[PDB]
Amino acid sequence: GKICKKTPEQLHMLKSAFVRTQWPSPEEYDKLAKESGLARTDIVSWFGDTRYAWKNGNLKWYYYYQSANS
Repeated sequence: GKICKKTPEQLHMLKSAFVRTQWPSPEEYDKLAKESGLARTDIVSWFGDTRYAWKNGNLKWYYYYQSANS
C-alpha cells in the first residue's frame, strides 16, 4: 500500500539507465525488466514519461546530473 508504485531501488535503476541511453533498445528493456523486477510495459512507459518531462524542463534531476558530470 504505497503511492510510489516503483520502489526506491527500482527507481534508482531506471534513472541510472536513463542517463546512459534515453531510447533503450528492445533488448535493453528486457534486461531492465529482468534486473528491476518490473514489467516491461511499465519500463517502456516510464521512459516515455521521463522523456516528456525531459523536453519540457521538468526533469531537474537529470539537468543537475549533467551540470556536475560533464
